[PDB]
Amino acid sequence: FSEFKEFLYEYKVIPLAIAFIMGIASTALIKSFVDNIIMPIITPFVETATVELGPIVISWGAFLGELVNFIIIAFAVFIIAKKVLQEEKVEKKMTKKVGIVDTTFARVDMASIAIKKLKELSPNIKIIRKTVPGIKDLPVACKKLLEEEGCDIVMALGMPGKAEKDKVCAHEASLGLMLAQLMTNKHIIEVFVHEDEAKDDKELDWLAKRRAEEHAENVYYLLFKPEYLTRMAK
Amino acid sequence: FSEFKEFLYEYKVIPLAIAFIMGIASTALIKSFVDNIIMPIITPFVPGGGTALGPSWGAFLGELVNFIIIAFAVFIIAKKVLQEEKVEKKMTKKVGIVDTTFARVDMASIAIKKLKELSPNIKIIRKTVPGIKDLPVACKKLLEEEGCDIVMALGMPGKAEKDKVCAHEASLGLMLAQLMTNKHIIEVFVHEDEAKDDKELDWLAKRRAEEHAENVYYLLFKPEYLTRMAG
Amino acid sequence: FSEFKEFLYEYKVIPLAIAFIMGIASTALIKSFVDNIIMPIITPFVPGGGWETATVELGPIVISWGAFLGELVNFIIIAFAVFIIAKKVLQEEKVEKKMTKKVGIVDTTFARVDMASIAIKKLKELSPNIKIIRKTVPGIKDLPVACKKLLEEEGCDIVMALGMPGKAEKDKVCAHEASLGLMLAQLMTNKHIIEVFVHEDEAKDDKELDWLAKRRAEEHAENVYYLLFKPEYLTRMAGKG
Amino acid sequence: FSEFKEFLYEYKVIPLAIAFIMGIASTALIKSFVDNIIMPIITPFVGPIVISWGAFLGELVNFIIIAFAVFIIAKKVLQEEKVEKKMTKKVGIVDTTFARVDMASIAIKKLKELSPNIKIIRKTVPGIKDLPVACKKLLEEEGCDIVMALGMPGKAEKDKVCAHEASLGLMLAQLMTNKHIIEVFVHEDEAKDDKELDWLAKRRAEEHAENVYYLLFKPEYLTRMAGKGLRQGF
Amino acid sequence: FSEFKEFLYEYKVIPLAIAFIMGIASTALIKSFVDNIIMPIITTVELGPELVNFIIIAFAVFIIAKKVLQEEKVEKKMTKKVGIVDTTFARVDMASIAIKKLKELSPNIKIIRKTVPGIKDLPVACKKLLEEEGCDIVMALGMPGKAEKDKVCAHEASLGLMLAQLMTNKHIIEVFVHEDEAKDDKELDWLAKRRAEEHAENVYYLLFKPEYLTRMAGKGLRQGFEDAGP
Ligand SMILES: CCCCCCCCCO[C@@H]1O[C@H](CO)[C@@H](O)[C@H](O)[C@H]1O
Repeated sequence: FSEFKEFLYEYKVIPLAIAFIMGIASTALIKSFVDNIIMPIITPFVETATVELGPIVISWGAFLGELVNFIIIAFAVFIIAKKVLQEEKVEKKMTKKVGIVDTTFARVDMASIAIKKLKELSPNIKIIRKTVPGIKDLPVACKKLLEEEGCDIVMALGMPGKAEKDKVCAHEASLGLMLAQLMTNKHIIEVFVHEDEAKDDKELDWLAKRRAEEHAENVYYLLFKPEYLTRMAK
Repeated sequence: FSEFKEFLYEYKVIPLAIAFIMGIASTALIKSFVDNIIMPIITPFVPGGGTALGPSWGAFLGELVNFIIIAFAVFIIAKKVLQEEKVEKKMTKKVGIVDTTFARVDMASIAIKKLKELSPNIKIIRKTVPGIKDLPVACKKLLEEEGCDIVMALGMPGKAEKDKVCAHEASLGLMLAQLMTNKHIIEVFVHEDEAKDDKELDWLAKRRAEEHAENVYYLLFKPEYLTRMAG
Repeated sequence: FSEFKEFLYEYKVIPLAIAFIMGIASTALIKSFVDNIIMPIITPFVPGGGWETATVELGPIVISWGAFLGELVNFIIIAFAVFIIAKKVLQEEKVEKKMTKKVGIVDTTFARVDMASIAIKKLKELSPNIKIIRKTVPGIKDLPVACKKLLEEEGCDIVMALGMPGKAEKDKVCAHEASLGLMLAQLMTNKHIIEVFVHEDEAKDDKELDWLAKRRAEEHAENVYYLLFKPEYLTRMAGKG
Repeated sequence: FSEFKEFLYEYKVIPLAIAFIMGIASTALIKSFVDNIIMPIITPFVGPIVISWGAFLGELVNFIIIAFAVFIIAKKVLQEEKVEKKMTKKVGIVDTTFARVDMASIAIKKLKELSPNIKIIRKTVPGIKDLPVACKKLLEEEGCDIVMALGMPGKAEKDKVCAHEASLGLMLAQLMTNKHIIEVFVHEDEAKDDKELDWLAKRRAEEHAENVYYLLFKPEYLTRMAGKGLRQGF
Repeated sequence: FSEFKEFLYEYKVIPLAIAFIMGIASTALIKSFVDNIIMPIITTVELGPELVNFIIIAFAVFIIAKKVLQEEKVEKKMTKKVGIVDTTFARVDMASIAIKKLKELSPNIKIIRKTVPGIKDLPVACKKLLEEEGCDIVMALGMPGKAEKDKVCAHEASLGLMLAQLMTNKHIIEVFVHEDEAKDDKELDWLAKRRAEEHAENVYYLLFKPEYLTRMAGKGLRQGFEDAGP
């Protein structure tokens, strides 16, 4: 019996049942709105037709009549459909939550340097953070967010390594990044910063955080002010 | 209570309630289209006339056949409708062009010029992004939400024996996006290791931008052209 | 009006409404086949035996099944009859439809010598019941989407990748890049896709290359055919042919 | 007749027959809950300038009210649905046979260690070029709310391809389902002798086993570790 | 008219229609088994101060589902089809060496071959088998080409092979056997099949025998030239 609770969950039998009951309840519902409003009032009172075919066309005539009846039934339905549409196009637009994703592996915490330049430009940016150990483990992560919490765009916060060989990891992670993106439309902002881009510790420090902002920057534009970059089109 | 408004939204209880009820209206409708038309009169056709002791399968057989015709006729009608729709793909919808904030020479225009010319009937849309490495989730957005049945990929690569990865990196996301949804996004790359000075680069850049757009027209309306070109 | 009509489009509600109605037609349809043909014929208990009066007697009271069995077994008989017809129909469906049309051969705008024809020739020869669709493209880095559609939005149970890569130790990348698409292509859908690459480094002059290009397309087509029909040929061919 | 068994299998007519019947049982269930609980108390005892009018409208509101009941019931069923015992859960580790050091246990130790209620699950395979379908399955057909990439690399300038290859798929596998597949690679070109490799190995084995624990329950930790240090390894 | 027979197929309208009707049949049946059959013989706390009744009946149905699941589980188990795919570009038939060793480790492994001509192709095929026949695994016994340029192919194919697996929960045993691992013909030949069998070997295991591999652990097992210890 203690294995039984597994089928309900993996299969989630409850979710389907409910969703339809609102199907039946949610549709039987929208119906009387047209059945008991929309129609009797917006249709009462309102062809002169004799012709050249028959009577097997009287079949055609009967057909025409039926069509008209349906139309009375059906165009009302169409109208109701239209009415529903207007609400759905109503909602909220571009004043959303941007989440930023980070590395324990990397050296120079850049979660802030950006979180700042961004909250600044716009206070109403409910931010969300999540961290992973490996440069190569942000992906699942960033998506999860893009998939389960608006996170309507994100930043790739972290640093790569040294030596000729570790060049692979960047390529590799990035492929999966682009992918995460494509698996769901929403640019995940790659915030990469290779270490071989300095000559000491201090030099690199500046380089990261400075960068870490310029992007939290473009985040704004690709969020609320498109034209700008449009203009920044060298 | 201010919590309930959340369930209704996440699950979208309305989107289903509508779509299903529409079905009944949308099915009941077309039904009489045959129940009361193509049947009551197209009937004097094919009694058919005259397979496998004590014996009503037949009279029923005829009825079954009629129903098949009505069903088969419905299928035919559906096919016709599809074709009609598909004529809509004889008629056009539009180009799409995506641009960088990383580029050094704005192709965008050089291109848009050679596109409205060869064909005025082309309602262009522009959308930009910062990094080479992004184009895709965008390239895909247009193509996923807005028509744009083709899209020029406007961008410029970098230098150094090390920034050749970007090209490889991005190109894949491209075909990916491509193969994500049947749309030929022409990669409009222009590496910076293809010159000696500034002016030289410039000419090379915009010049190409056209050659592709050039083709963009072709892939659109004039396949044969490319056809003969082969090879 | 117009706006609404646009609204109607895009989502493809029509698809549902059609298929939806269709089920009703299709269902009510096959039913008639049983309600009046398969069943009003299949109903003597006989022949066949082995029903049960497994000492129905004083229990004091164990029964529930006998009646149920009778009624049930009676419904099973009807369901069972229906099932058989379905299988028969399926059998007919399989065995009948070798009627087949379409190969599909996509080409370059990049390449220097037209293969397509070289390949097309041998193809219809190997069998003239092949419906060929040629469709070209400009950059070698394109075919993918294309081949894809040919395999998705038309039958083309296969296709040829007649194409031509470039020179220089740098344009080697393209081949790689493209091949992948090709796979993604292939992998996106269960239709093999010969890759008709040839690189331009495989020679010392113009004429040499020319022979080489066409020579292959043919070879390929060759397999196309078996690959379409003659799996047995190749079956043996392992180990160098 | 020995051919019939095929149809029943290929189309799986049983699964539907069950799920379908289940729906009826599952729906009537949720119904009685409203029809007989949420309503028979939670809601009881609580001229026109006319035309078609005031009986029409009045019936419209009643018909609307019934929908509210249904909505309430739906809410109730959703609510009962718990966030209970999420996090706890099962780990599971995958291993190699193309490998040279059994890391498997190394981490296994550190793990049950920091937390005893972590039923672990093992399974293995031949080379590196495979693990994927494995991990996937696990992460897919059992909880394994994450898992590790326990496996060994290789040495010649050519076998480098292996990591690249497998991994691209790790990321896919991960992408393909929102779970962390912790990559536990240990390149053999990171040593000068046998014993040397050995340590670096099992040592690294614990270094992420550790991160599993955090990533499972301890999130804030990695948060804070943030930008600072921790290259899980040498 | 000669165009419609296409639609019925691409969509396979009938298979559904059938399955659909069967559902009603398949369901109504089991019903009588409970409505009519299991029930008529049969007949949490507090606050002083029908839903339970409904739940009782509902509960009863639930059990039936698990019984049915068990029943389904009884008819066939981890004892079937392999179905190897092989090369045509190949320099030596690998298929036989493992096909042999396979039937050995046990006869209950209906083998189902097939081949193709270019090394890159397989993927689709390999996929196809896994998907449209219960090849609950498969090999691929490839072979690559020479020169320091063709190496690309192996990568290319493999990643696809890789998705192949990824698209479907079934172990693809790539079997790549490069030709830069020899000095002459005969040498390579050996390396070749030899390796083939070894993989077959694991294949017996990966299917039924999982403990075997478990123990191997980090211990040696380096299929190839000369098994390299732990
Ligand atoms: C997309 C929204 C759907 C919500 C869930 C209800 C699914 C509607 C499917 O209809 C069913 O389709 C079958 C296929 O033809 C028919 O056999 C059957 O008669 C019909 O009932």
